[PDB]
Amino acid sequence: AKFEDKVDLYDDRGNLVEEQVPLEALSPLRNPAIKSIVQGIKRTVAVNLEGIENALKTAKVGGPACKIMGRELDLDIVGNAESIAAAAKEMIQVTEDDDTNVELLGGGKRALVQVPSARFDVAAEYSAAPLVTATAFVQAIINEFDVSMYDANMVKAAVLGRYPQSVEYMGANIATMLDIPQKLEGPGYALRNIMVNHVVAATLKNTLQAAALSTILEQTAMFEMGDAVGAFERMHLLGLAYQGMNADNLVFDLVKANGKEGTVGSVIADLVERALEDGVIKVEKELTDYKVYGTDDLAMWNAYAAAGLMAATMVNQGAARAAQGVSSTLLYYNDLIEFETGLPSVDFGKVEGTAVGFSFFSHSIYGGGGPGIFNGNHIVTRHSKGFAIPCVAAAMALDAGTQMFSPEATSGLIKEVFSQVDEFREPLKYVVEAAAEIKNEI
Amino acid sequence: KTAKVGGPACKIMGRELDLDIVGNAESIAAAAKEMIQVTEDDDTNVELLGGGKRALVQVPSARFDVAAEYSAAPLVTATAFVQAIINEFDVSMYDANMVKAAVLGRYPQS
Amino acid sequence: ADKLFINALKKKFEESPEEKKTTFYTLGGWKQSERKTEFVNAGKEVAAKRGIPQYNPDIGTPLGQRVLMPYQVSTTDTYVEGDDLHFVNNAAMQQMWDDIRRTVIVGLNHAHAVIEKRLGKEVTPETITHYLETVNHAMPGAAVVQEHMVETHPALVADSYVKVFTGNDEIADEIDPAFVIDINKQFPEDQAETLKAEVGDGIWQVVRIPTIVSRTCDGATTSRWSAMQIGMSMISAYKQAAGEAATGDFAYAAKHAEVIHMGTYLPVRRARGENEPGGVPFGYLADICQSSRVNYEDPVRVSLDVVATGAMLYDQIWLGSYMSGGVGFTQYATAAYTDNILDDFTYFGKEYVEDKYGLCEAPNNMDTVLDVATEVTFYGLEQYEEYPALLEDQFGGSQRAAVVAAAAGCSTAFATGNAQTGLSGWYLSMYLHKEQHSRLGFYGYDLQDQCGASNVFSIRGDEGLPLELRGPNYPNYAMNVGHQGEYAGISQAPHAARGDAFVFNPLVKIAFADDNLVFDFTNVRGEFAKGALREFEPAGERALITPA
Amino acid sequence: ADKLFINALKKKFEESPEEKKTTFYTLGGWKQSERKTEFVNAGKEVAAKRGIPQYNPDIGTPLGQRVLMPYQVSTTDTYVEGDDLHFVNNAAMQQMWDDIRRTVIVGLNHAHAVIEKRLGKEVTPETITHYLETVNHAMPGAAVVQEHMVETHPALVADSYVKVFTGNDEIADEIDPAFVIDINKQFPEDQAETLKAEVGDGIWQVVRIPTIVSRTCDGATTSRWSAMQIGMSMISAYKQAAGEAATGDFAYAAKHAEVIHMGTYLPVRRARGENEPGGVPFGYLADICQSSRVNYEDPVRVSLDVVATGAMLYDQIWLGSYMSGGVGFTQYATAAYTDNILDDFTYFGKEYVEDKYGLCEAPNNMDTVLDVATEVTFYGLEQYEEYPALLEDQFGGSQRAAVVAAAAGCSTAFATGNAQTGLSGWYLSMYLHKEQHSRLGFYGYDLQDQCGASNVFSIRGDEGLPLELRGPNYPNYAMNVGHQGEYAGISQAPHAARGDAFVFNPLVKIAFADDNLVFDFTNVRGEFAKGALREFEPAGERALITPA
Amino acid sequence: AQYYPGTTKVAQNRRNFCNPEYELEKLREISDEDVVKILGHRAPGEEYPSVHPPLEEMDEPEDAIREMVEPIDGAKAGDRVRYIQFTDSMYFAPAQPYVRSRAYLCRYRGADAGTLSGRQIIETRERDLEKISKELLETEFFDPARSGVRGKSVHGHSLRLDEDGMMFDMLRRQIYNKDTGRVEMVKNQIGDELDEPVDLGEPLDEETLMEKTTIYRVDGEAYRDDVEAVEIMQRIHVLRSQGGFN
Ligand code: F43
Ligand SMILES: C[C@@H](OP(=O)(O)O)[C@H](NC(=O)CCCCCCCCS)C(=O)O
Ligand SMILES: O=S(=O)(O)CCS
Ligand SMILES: O=S(=O)(O)CCS
Ligand SMILES: [Mg+2]
Ligand SMILES: [Mg+2]
Ligand SMILES: [Mg+2]
Ligand SMILES: [Mg+2]
Ligand SMILES: [Mg+2]
Ligand SMILES: [Mg+2]
Ligand SMILES: [Zn+2]
Repeated sequence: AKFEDKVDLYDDRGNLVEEQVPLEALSPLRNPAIKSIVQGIKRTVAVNLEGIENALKTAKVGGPACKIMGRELDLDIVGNAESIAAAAKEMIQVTEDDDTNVELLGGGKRALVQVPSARFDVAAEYSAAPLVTATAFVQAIINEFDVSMYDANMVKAAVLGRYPQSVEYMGANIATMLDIPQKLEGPGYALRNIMVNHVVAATLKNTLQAAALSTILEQTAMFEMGDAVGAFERMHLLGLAYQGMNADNLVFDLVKANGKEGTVGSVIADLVERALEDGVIKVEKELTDYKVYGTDDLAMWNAYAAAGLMAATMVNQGAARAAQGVSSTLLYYNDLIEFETGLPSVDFGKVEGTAVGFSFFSHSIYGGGGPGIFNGNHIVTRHSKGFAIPCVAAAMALDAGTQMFSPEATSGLIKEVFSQVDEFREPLKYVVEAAAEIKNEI
Repeated sequence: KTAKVGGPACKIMGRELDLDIVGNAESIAAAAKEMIQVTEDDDTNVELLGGGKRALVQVPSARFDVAAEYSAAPLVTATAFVQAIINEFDVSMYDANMVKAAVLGRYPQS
Repeated sequence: ADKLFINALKKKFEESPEEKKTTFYTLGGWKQSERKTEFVNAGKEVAAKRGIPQYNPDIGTPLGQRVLMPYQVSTTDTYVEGDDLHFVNNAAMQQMWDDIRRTVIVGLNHAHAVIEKRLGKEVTPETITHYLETVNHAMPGAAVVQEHMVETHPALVADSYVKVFTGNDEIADEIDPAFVIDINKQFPEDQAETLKAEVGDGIWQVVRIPTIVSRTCDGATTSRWSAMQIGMSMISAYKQAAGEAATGDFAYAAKHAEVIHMGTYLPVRRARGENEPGGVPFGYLADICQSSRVNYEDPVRVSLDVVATGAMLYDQIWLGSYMSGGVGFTQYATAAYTDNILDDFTYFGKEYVEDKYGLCEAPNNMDTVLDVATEVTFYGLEQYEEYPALLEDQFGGSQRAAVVAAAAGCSTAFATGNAQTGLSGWYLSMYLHKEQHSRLGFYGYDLQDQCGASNVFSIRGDEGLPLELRGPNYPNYAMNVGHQGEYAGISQAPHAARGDAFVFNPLVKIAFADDNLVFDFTNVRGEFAKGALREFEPAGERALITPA
Repeated sequence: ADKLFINALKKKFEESPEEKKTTFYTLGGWKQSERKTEFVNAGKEVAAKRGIPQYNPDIGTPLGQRVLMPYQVSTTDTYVEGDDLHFVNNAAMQQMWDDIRRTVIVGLNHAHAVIEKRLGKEVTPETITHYLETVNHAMPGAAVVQEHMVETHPALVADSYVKVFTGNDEIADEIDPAFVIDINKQFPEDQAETLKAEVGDGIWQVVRIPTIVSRTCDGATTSRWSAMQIGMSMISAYKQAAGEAATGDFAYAAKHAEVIHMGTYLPVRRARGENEPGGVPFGYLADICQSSRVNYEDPVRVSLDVVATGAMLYDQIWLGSYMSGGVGFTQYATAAYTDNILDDFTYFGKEYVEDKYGLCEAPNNMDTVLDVATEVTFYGLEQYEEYPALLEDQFGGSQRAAVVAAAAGCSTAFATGNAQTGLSGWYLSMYLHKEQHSRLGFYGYDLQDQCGASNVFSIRGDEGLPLELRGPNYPNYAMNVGHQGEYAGISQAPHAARGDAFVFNPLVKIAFADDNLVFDFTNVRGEFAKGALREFEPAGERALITPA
Repeated sequence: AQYYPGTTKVAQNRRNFCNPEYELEKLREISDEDVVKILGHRAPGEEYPSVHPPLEEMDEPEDAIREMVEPIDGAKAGDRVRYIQFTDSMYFAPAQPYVRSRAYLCRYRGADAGTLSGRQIIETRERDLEKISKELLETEFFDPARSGVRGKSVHGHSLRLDEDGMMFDMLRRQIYNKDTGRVEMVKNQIGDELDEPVDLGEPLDEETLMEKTTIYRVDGEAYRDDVEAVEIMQRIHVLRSQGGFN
């Protein structure tokens, strides 16, 4: 092991699963369930067969309000879904016994597609998933109905939209949780451009699972961006463990202690008490009626404060059952804890800064929107290196219906397909089990 | 040593740092290799060329099976070399940003 | 009757247009030209004023060893030297682009839902009219909530405003007509019927930001400017807190969830934001041009007015400036909108199809492409062989390739009623022309032409798209002159022959049906002539804030 | 002597500047203001002529319940209402951005190598002058090879030209001096020697395309238009075939291999091509401002002319229009270049550093950051507490946070000679200010501020960068007003205190040392005042081609 | 909890606003109906509008966090989220913008607080916002001359006072009555006239404003002389700077 730390791991009901797991068994570089989640998200596509049929029958292709009069084609795609999906699958797979999955949902109106992992091991990136899926369905619908050479371009427009005149698949009737590689704010950002409403839809609004999927994706991007290499690696792994995997039941026990009557401020007081009790912090200096805390382990102080920040979001936005105030919790949990202790807040001020601009861009005229439309690649919320967005996902899991741009509005096609996948829907379960399995190989 | 960082014709007067990187290439490459690898003896390769003037670096394949794309190669390499140079010469907090500029350029402004 | 280009040839040259020989070298070079003489004098005055040599007719080779020709703007009786059609020298052409770049369409349907659901407040015709008075003060750059704001000078921004339209006649008729694009007034009955059915009960804003701002900044500024002032006017007109969580849903709706940009952003090698020419698809260019709602009894006139709009914007400003620059590409575009030449050829093909098949009654297949595109291609080429003055007028191979193939492709689509077989006709015309005369266009003219046939009906990822959805960023089309505006004409052609009210986006069609634009989109070639004559008055000038 | 802002506060208000109490609600609202009255009348005229309501002082809330103030442009004796400093109403501000957007620097080093080695022709000062005469005909849009070219009107493009510079004095003196930026004429001796050493025997072009084209198009047009006319002029002046294989090496050299854009392109959420404001790094902005070569005895004056340049371009035009729009951000910027306020605070900090350390003699460490930035922050904040008129003038917290922190960060960098510790002093300033007054800026002001301390000396991928290389696309800086133009000042401060000729790119510094520019970059705040008074004459207007 | 370093009156007052054990001084009595009228979101006798159905009508899946966190009463009912916003004079108002948001997230549950220089806001579920608003308006969080309830047109934090000692208000929502020495609220927080004005009591005198203020100024207690509070701010700066590097 490069690090001596161990953590105890729990399920989403607060019961112990595995004691004394080395920290690196939760590393995205080592844990096989994080590998399966990441390769899963690269390779999964949702296909809206009903949407393709309707766009064709109305000639409404190429983006909002677009229509080509005279181009209508009336094809019985949903009534012939099984045949079309099987013919698509034979083109998507590499061999007959690989990991390609094509599964009808909603009486044939939707399909879950998982493009074979092997196409990615010989690819630079992840766009093979929507591009191989799209052509296999365009060719399978043309072949099902013997669509002519003169009309077949309308089936391509109904599936993939106005691409390549537009850079995006504008108007497409497929969807993925990733977005195109040209939209990255920097190299290494693709696992960050995943809408918070898609994480909350995939995990069926289960708060701890939404926070764990969001943290796994954000901290795995930190490795791909190089942020978690060398001096910073342990900070990132302890953030993953304590903020997103409920290590030591810290988040769960703080929420239990403050759920009935608690505020952000009460959660802070309990966390500082816990950190002192565990030896993570100690009094360095007495001022006048004021203790200055110090730590000999900044990465562990940061992780404990991160677990408190998640618990504070769950208390604060859980009590309102309204996600908007997560921007304020992310700000003032950090601002209050620095003046309460004399130690730096989570991510050395970067969560607090991300929350200042997030608060502004979720309550102003200039851009942004509601919490659910943000993501780790959004210009407003890219600044903290994984410690902010998982709290936004927990908050939108807890919203009871205050958002216009809710997961039901923005992510219905993703919910139907991606919640079918057990490791996307319940990641906390599979990453803990895998960590326990490899615990003696670290 | 010239403070010429950030793109064609660019220079920051007063920011020069005179560090014997090529003379200490072995120690710097080994310290970078320790950060780049995932485990000892995996498929990480760091090999000096041109008497220490150049290095060939192959980042371990496993970092890619947990990545969306391929930018981890320049980004993990660049940071491991920036930290290895800083640690070799004990470059100060005040001056270390110039090592970053000399390795990876004007990113992320560009 | 005379071919349609005879009057213009007779004006250009002393010989009858059939004559085979002429005289050269005796015109005194540039001194034959009023416009070149203006430029020589101006160059001397500029160089002296600034202390650096500039325009000099004795640098490089001596222009005007042949006749420097006037051009007839087609459908007009205006004749001008081609320099008066260069976009730098023609304020109508610059304003046409500014009126597109500074426009965005922005729904009020999410916004009115946020008001009813989140805020719990009512929306009615009354509250919409109050909002429109508010946004027409705010949009040009004036304040509605804070103290001590400083504002734009109203007369510098007199071209900026917000109108609405809706398919619901009883909301439309109740708002102050000052704010409404009235579909029933603007469109003949069957097109009004189609357009109101597409829009339904949706209500859409047409926002025009100031030309002086668009010129100072870029196209990607338009939907941001529009959303800031919609956001202020929602706060003021509906009594929100001036910046609460719900304010952010009006921002996301106005900037993303119910915006229609005129153009989408471009890839990095040609990096540009939204509302730049390369992002405008050919179907939207045809719907921006308003010839379809005026000239609907004549599908050739509608299609060729869209060819004039797109040849100028896509070859002269886009490819000839944004993507290159310099002297640029005036005459690669003027070939498509002067001397009634494309008109002659396209009227021939429309007649051929109407007599043989009936408009839109040919089979939509390769037999119809082979018949009509070959017949019209040979007609156009024969006119260059029978009239030496016509060949000397459209002197560059690329100009003739674009004109002959636009008439073949438009005629093919008049037969089939489908743009994709029109596009196959365009590529077949190029291959016939190349064999007939053993040349086609400039060194790189038929990149797209040789990929062309195979990509018309492909379905692959970056190859397959109906023509109406292609544009200047479709990969094969991203570089070269003499195609894009003509493809916008082919996209218009089957819809004009069908009587369709729009080509690709009904909102875009309605959004330019508005006489408060600075440029008159119903008569694009008329407006190019007015600008050539120095008679068009553009917006955006700084005279009010500069000395006398 | 009185604090430098006293004269302005006495002009603005009847009370003494220390007076805590005043009178409101008795000024007749907008009727107190000459400019608001001009606006009400013009709104009446615009709405009547076009048939749609526009500016109306009764929509929303009534401006002028308090004094609507004049502002002194700092370093001048000109007092204007703030509307005259809005970029829409100020032709000097629009031309300052057009002169940056339409410029590119293009080497002749690879080009001369292609001539010598591939064409096998000699280059000498004479051949360079013949090429320069040719390119100064062609660059504004005139022809050198083909027959029947139509061209731009020389008087509409009189601002377009090409000059050169080189560090070899004897080669500089042999090229015709109408085309040469003379480094020894424009720079004091010591800076001239620095700059000529950096350039050495390199020869570089400064190319300016027409403002009328830049305004019609965008920034990413500039290097393309430059390269097209460089290419024509290399064909004509060195006698190439007009389009042979070597022609492409001149295109790749001018468009990619030896081009220096003013700005790099932006990511897709804020998609823009090159030469837009968001791509201009802070060190280039400091180099474009020419105060360094004229006011070099006074490091405060050089640093705060860079702050004015940056606050206008990055807050008013970039953040306030390209990235938002509307009434926009005039006064978030004017706070950094009016009333001599930032001047008062920065002279105090420069004197404080002179006394304690000596310029550039302090240790480059956190002890100096804590000492100087805390002292200067408390000086600035005490001024707003001692003078109620000063606090009512800079009424927005963000305006005060930017002004106090700029003085603190420029003074820290005057002490250490290093911009990175200047930048840490800017963040400490904000933390102290926030605790002193229990407020800082607008809702979103301190996103970068709270990330700030930790990111000053970070070395990670999208975190670590010397301040000179940062710009409006550094991630934490990409959204918010009140920072970018002050960072350009902090980047200038240690180099002005050191007496360095440039901050980050010596070629950018030389490229703007040219009196053939329309805007005078040596006196940015003087030009802002001239435009506010409606006395600046911009390029690009269309009067010659529109009705009299 | 310690809340805030320092040895001044301003420091102690910052701590007392955050500390939910410190009893905020009540200075004035306002009726429930009048709090509703000043908020302006509903008329007296109007039922609470809903944004979604009551939680008990929703039957949601098993979630350990939702089960452990008790919803506030308006969240159980499905109430809209509405707001109240205050502007605080830099001439020694008792509360100030960051003091408000720090104290609101120590005292109040389910709270979205935002801080700006000229305004500070809390957004929460309507019936709970009315209960919090009473406390914000009745106690020493509020002075009726140096603080203003303002949903828009907030200018005035940084302006000179008028001759009555009242902060500027572009919309004149709070009018000082020379006949009583008392301020009335004549408009609601968005600026609409009230049928009948609300008594907000007498402005605090100079001495009591200085006892209760949480702003530092040269003419009150200067922050530079609260050397223990400046020391902790500088510590935080240095520790974030070192942490971000290595
Ligand atoms: C509606 C918002 C929320 C939002 O997203 N933007 C607004 C309004 C927007 C509008 C106001 C124009 C109008 O009145 O119609 C514009 C001009 C942007 C635009 N659309 O053109 C603007 N703000 Ni604002 N905004 C400003 C400022 C401010 C200060 C004003 C505090 C005060 O005491 O006066 C506060 C933030 C703070 O408290 O720190 C502020 C808030 C707000 N800002 C509140 C309205 C406040 C109120 O109800 O009065 N701005 C400033 O602090 C100074 C510069 C000023 C900007 C105009 C310029 O730069 O000239 C303007 C910048
Ligand atoms: C955040 C982005 O907007 P969205 O979420 O719609 O992509 C971005 N907009 C901004 O960053 C606006 C920046 C200037 C105005 C606000 C900040 C200062 C106020 S004083 C954008 O338009 O790409
Ligand atoms: O001669 S080339 O075809 O290269 C260019 C024609 S403008
Ligand atoms: O009120 S906000 O801070 O959102 C905007 C300031 S212009
Ligand atoms: Mg004690
Ligand atoms: Mg008209
Ligand atoms: Mg007209
Ligand atoms: Mg002292
Ligand atoms: Mg001059
Ligand atoms: Mg009571
Ligand atoms: Zn422009």
